[PDB]
Amino acid sequence: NCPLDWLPMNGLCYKIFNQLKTWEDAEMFCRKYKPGCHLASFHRYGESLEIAEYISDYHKGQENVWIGLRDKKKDFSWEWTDRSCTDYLTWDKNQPDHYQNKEFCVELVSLTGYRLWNDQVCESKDAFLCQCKF
Amino acid sequence: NCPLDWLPMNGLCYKIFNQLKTWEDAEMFCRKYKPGCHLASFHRYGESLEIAEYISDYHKGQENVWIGLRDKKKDFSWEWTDRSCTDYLTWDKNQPDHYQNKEFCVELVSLTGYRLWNDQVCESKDAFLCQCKF
Amino acid sequence: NCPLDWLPMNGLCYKIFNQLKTWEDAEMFCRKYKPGCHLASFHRYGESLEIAEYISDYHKGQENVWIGLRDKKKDFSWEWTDRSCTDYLTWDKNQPDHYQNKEFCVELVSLTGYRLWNDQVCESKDAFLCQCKF
Amino acid sequence: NCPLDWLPMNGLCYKIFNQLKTWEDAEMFCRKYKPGCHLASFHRYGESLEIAEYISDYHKGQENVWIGLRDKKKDFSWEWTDRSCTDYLTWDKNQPDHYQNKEFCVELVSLTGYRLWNDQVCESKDAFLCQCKF
Amino acid sequence: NCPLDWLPMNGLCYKIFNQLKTWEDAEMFCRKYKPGCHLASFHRYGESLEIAEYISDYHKGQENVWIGLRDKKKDFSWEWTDRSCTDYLTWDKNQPDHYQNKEFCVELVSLTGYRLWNDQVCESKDAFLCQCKF
Amino acid sequence: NCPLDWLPMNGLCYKIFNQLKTWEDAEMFCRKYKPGCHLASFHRYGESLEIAEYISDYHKGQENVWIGLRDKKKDFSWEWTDRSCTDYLTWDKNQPDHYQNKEFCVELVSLTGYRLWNDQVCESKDAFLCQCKF
Amino acid sequence: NCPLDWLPMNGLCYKIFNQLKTWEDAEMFCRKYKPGCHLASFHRYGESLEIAEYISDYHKGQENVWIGLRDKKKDFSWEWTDRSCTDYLTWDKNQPDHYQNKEFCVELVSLTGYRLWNDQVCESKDAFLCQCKF
Amino acid sequence: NCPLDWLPMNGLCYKIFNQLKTWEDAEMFCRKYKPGCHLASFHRYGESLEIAEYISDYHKGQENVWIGLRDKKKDFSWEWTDRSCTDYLTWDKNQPDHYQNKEFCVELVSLTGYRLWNDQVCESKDAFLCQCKF
Amino acid sequence: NCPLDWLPMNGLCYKIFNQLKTWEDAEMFCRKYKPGCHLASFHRYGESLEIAEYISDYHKGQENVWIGLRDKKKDFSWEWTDRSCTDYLTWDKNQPDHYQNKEFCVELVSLTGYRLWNDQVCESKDAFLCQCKF
Amino acid sequence: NCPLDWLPMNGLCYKIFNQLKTWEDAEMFCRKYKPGCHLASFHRYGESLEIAEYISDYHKGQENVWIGLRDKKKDFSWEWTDRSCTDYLTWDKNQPDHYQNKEFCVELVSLTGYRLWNDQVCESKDAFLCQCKF
Ligand SMILES: OC[C@H]1O[C@@H](S[C@@H]2O[C@H](CO)[C@H](O)[C@H](O)[C@H]2O)[C@H](O)[C@@H](O)[C@H]1O
Ligand SMILES: OC[C@H]1O[C@@H](S[C@@H]2O[C@H](CO)[C@H](O)[C@H](O)[C@H]2O)[C@H](O)[C@@H](O)[C@H]1O
Ligand SMILES: OC[C@H]1O[C@@H](O)[C@H](O)[C@@H](O)[C@H]1O
Ligand SMILES: OC[C@H]1O[C@@H](O)[C@H](O)[C@@H](O)[C@H]1O
Ligand SMILES: OC[C@H]1O[C@@H](O)[C@H](O)[C@@H](O)[C@H]1O
Ligand SMILES: OC[C@H]1O[C@@H](O)[C@H](O)[C@@H](O)[C@H]1O
Ligand SMILES: OC[C@H]1O[C@@H](O)[C@H](O)[C@@H](O)[C@H]1O
Ligand SMILES: OC[C@H]1O[C@@H](O)[C@H](O)[C@@H](O)[C@H]1O
Ligand SMILES: [Ca+2]
Ligand SMILES: [Ca+2]
Ligand SMILES: [Ca+2]
Ligand SMILES: [Ca+2]
Ligand SMILES: [Ca+2]
Ligand SMILES: [Ca+2]
Ligand SMILES: [Ca+2]
Ligand SMILES: [Ca+2]
Ligand SMILES: [Ca+2]
Ligand SMILES: [Ca+2]
Ligand code: NA
Ligand code: NA
Ligand code: NA
Ligand code: NA
Ligand code: NA
Ligand code: NA
Ligand code: NA
Ligand code: NA
Ligand code: NA
Ligand code: NA
Repeated sequence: NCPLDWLPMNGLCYKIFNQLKTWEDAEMFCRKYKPGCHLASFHRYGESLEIAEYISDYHKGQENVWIGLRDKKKDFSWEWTDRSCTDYLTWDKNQPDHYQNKEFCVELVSLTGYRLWNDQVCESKDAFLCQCKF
Repeated sequence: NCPLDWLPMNGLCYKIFNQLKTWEDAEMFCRKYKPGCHLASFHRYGESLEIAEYISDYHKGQENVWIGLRDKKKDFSWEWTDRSCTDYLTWDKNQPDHYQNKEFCVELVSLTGYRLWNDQVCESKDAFLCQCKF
Repeated sequence: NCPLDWLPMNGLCYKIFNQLKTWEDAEMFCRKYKPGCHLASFHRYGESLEIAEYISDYHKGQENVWIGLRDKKKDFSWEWTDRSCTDYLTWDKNQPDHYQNKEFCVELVSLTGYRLWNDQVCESKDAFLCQCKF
Repeated sequence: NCPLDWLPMNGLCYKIFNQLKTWEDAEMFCRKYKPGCHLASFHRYGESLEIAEYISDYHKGQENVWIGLRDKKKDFSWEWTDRSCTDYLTWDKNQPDHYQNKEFCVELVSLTGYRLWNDQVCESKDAFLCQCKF
Repeated sequence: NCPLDWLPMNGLCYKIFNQLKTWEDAEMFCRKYKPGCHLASFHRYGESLEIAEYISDYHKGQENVWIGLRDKKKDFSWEWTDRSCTDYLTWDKNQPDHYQNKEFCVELVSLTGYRLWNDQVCESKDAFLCQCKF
Repeated sequence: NCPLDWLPMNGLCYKIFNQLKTWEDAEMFCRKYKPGCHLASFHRYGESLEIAEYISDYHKGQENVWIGLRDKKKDFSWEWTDRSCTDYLTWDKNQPDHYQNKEFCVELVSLTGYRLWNDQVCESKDAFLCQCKF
Repeated sequence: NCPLDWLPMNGLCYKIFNQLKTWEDAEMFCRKYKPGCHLASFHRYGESLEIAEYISDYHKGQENVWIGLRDKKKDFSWEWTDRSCTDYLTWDKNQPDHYQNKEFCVELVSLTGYRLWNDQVCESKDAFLCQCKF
Repeated sequence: NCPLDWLPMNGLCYKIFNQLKTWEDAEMFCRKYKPGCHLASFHRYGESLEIAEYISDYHKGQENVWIGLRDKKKDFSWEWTDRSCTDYLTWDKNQPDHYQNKEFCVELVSLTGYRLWNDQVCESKDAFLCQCKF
Repeated sequence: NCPLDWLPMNGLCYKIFNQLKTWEDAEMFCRKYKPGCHLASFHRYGESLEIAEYISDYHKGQENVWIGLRDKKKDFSWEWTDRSCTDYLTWDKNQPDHYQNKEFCVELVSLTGYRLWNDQVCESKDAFLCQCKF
Repeated sequence: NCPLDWLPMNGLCYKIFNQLKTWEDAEMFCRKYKPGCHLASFHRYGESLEIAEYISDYHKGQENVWIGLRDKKKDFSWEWTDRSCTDYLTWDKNQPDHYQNKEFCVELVSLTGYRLWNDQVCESKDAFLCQCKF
């Protein structure tokens, strides 16, 4: 059960925000939105499609979207900000790759209908997917 | 738990919309009604009965009802829009048939009291059953 | 959770309506109150007692109360209108009997503190117990 | 989950009403407050403590509080009006005593911080603790 | 479910209040915020991390945070005010110490990122973390 | 799971023994069959039907069956020997009656198909129904 | 969990016996096999296929097989001997029909690979499907 | 589920060993009987009664029985060796008394039917009650 | 819970059999190993990993492993023999292909460490993974 | 339920093996003990304590104990061999540190009562905790 403008999915609620922010700020906005929120985390193929479809339908934009997967210790060591060990990974073709050794934040590729992930420059200004418990 | 004009059923909420739309526009209407909605999917006889009765009682019309099953690959591969599994099919007599090879979207047949399905011209305009998670 | 004027019980909500109706009108009235409602069905001893005391305190009357149990094929094959599973029967003394071969609808016997059931003439006017999913 | 002015506790909702009433009236006030309410029943030391602390903080008064325990048959066979089992008792010192054969209704004693029980004349006016299923 | 501005966590709802109060007044303020609230109790590693992060982001201050742990008997016998079991302790380095034999109330230590506890003078003014059941 | 020759029922295991014993000896025999056994207690309609049918088929006799219900205080205050709650009673017609003020033990009545109970002289010899946790 | 020669399926265990018996005797054998057994009952399409496949694989014969569905009051009023109201029915083409007014016991049609049911002469000597709880 | 000579109770298995040992040895005997065993801890009146009755029937002797409660710090801070919470206490009359400052280990008193507890000299030889997770 | 030489995984038990058989004979061997068995079906990445590792560790060979997925209608309609749903596919590079239109049965590819699948000549002789419910 | 010489805990079974092995050999030893075993992983405070006391009573030694936590990519990206979810970490004081840049395997520090963890040289010989699904 969630607010009517959020996507209910397996116990949690999701929502894309169209305000562009770096990954760091996206996490902080979700965190400061309401207590118990973070950038979204995925844990099963089913959710990726559901979220992708939802974003495609409600994202008032065309820009990619930040999710809660960032490689803190720079070396393909990703963790979910919602503290739920990485047990799922639907990486896009030829991704990740730390392009120029300056990309450690996963984003949903808009070209892939948001069905494929991609390591990105955390400083990039994308839209983001918050996830909350209400 | 669902809104007062929706039908609570096995974790989901269902509602017939008397508005006539093509299958496509019906799915899209459900998807944009609120996040987490699709044309209803069915997975047990009990649901067909409940919904059939629901529709008979609440549908302000006599038209057939679109549901989320459509043969996207036009080769009898029926798939639910909510990505649920096709483990239940209650086809009406002689259906599906792909009449004039222009019928790939499923509807609830009015004459059957909305209990059996039939492939129909996706272009047809029927009422529809939305299914949502709240 | 139910509306404040309903009785929450084992997942469903119940309510006595003091309007006197025929079994059939009572059923249809419940069905049209909101999607997912029927004459109440029982499945355990505790519910009978619960309901019995409920009705006694809220029934602005003295009449019997219709419930969703009815012998559709007039042969002692009782079925609940909510299609719930018929696995509990708290018949009153010497019931059912299909008295005069014209009693096929079940009511809560007011003289048994609304705890025992009696097959009755479906056209009799009784108060009724609706049961809904909210 | 309960209304904001009610105390949620092990599935039920409790509330002290400061209005003074006889046991019988307190019971009927709860019963008619909303379907599924009774004078509260207690089932573990934890509940006595939570309730005792709740009443001390919210009770606007100093009177004892009626609870759903009563000796209907006057043989020290205490029963809860909510038909729950008498699987826990926390009588005050020297109670229950059926003082002068005129006390068969149980109240939480204000002098014990509302922790302990005392059989009281049912005709006494006490504040009361309702318990409801919402 | 919790009010939209609270932290939903394992069945309970939490919220930091930035008003500075003594431990005693923090408890009372929580208890009087609505029936069923107390200073928070902790029972798992996850709750400490979740709470610690929630406080880091929403605490409009830099002060320590009172919690429901206190040593009523002043002999290192810590009890939670919500009467839950003391089955989890995350003491800061060299704590508890009953410093100067005046510290009997527990607080989340700001310097530990609100992850570790310290027994403190109950008369000290800190922000506080309430925990309610709604 | 129960030993392959016992009746698995709602978490417990039941077995009728055809040896004729007094109520007291039936209890003791159950208690000494293995730790955790007692004369059976009943708590639902389904258990009465299931037990009644099980006894009709496996009872190598025609005698009545002792069960764990007894009136220790001899004042119609029936308690189960397994100390479970007396929340379900299925007394035969005109029972219990403390006949001749000597009947304080309960038995399943053969003539009722072992569905209904009767208080009986504890010194009477009946077959008995044990209930064990394995 | 079941014995290694039984088919575990949704909480219960199933097993075809090759001894031919009338429906009445099949029920009595299953009942007398171990306490808590009856002729099998089906409640979902999934089970029918699973049972059909299992029977096809382990049935040391070619004869049809009795299941726990019999029309006691002769008039298309079937009930499951395991007392679980009829909520599923996968009747074979042109079945039932009380052929000659002397057929009220459902059997699994061997020609249909045991995937289709059929009303039969309860006196017929078929193999049977027991179902137990262990 | 437990071995046949053990008492199943609320998830654990209990057993009285008639061998007389000091508290410490009893604890270590349980601990080494099999991984996950300790002297028993009690958490509700029901358990005291079940256990008391169990010991009276199976204990081959008349000696008191050690249980996992001990005052490690000798300040009346009783703790269970199985680290379960001390959320229930049923001391015998005039106990615990740290008689002569030499009693810090708890035993079930034989004179009370093994229902009540007494702090005893840890060096005393008692029978003991183990508790295991199988 | 499974036999000691089987791999417990999400309610089911799996085991590789080093015996070489055609896909068909592998399914049949599983089906006749004990009721309730089929060639394993997969529904999550976690299972592929667990089984892949299991096979690497326990498979006494170097051959590929048959699993229950087969395109029965030779038109890329993959179906699990255990009738589970095809909601997970981890095809190996360039697969499936229907090489020489004579490959319709799936196997776990050895060179991929038994993590990815490939359509193969059902007539091939591979080792196989049985899946059973015990 | 586990073998009598294992520790049942939260769905899994655990056992310390006093054979001193390298982290890698300990893992493989567990993997080959029976399908579904790995070096143990932890996820909650209670397990640490449970295991800690378990090992202390059964470890025929003094060495540290290997657990399934290891930093595969030598960059502080710790992962459990059972692929379970990495969401709990009870590191010892100043750990992890990758001392000399050669410690990438985790052990239960014997000096911390086997409660805290230490990243260690994978080639060190330690005792180990296996974890299995039975
Ligand atoms: O008419 C007064 C008596 O009614 C019966 S109950 C009544 O019984 C008839 C058959 O005799 C039909 O089943 C009805 O449906 C049923 O309501 C009571 O048992 C008696 O005590 C009188 O009250
Ligand atoms: O060597 C004795 C001290 O050991 C440390 S623990 C030890 O610390 C080193 C780095 O200093 C590495 O992390 C090792 O992996 C780790 O085991 C204790 O903290 C001290 O008390 C001494 O016991
Ligand atoms: O006769 C063929 C046609 O039958 C109709 O009943 C149906 O609406 C069409 O979809 C088509 O199947
Ligand atoms: O004198 C005995 C009296 O003691 C009082 O404390 C109590 O309220 C009365 O009910 C009565 O029992
Ligand atoms: O030196 C001891 C003191 O240490 C401080 O850090 C703490 O705030 C005090 O509560 C007291 O424990
Ligand atoms: O007449 C009263 C008697 O009725 C019998 O049927 C019963 O066995 C006795 O227990 C007693 O109740
Ligand atoms: O004299 C006091 C004594 O009372 C006994 O009943 C008890 O076993 C002893 O532990 C001690 O307390
Ligand atoms: O190149 C085509 C072939 O590739 C092989 O690796 C595979 O085993 C065959 O099934 C076929 O797909
Ligand atoms: Ca990139
Ligand atoms: Ca058609
Ligand atoms: Ca009647
Ligand atoms: Ca009194
Ligand atoms: Ca301190
Ligand atoms: Ca009697
Ligand atoms: Ca026929
Ligand atoms: Ca003592
Ligand atoms: Ca291929
Ligand atoms: Ca280290
Ligand atoms: Na998520
Ligand atoms: Na659906
Ligand atoms: Na009902
Ligand atoms: Na209560
Ligand atoms: Na808490
Ligand atoms: Na029982
Ligand atoms: Na069945
Ligand atoms: Na215990
Ligand atoms: Na599977
Ligand atoms: Na683990």
